[PDB]
Amino acid sequence: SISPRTPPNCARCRNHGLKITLKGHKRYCKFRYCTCEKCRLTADRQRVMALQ
Ligand SMILES: [Zn+2]
Ligand SMILES: [Zn+2]
Repeated sequence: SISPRTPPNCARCRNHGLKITLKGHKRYCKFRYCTCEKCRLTADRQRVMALQ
């Protein structure tokens, strides 16, 4: 693996106040597909389209 530094807990569900540890989760994230502006802002934090 080239990413041994995984993020703690799932961020999709913390947006609402969830903490599952993201261990074998994602599909288990009640927010796995949420769309609120805190779940989109999250996926946005990881993706990078412009640098400053
Ligand atoms: Zn989650
Ligand atoms: Zn959300």
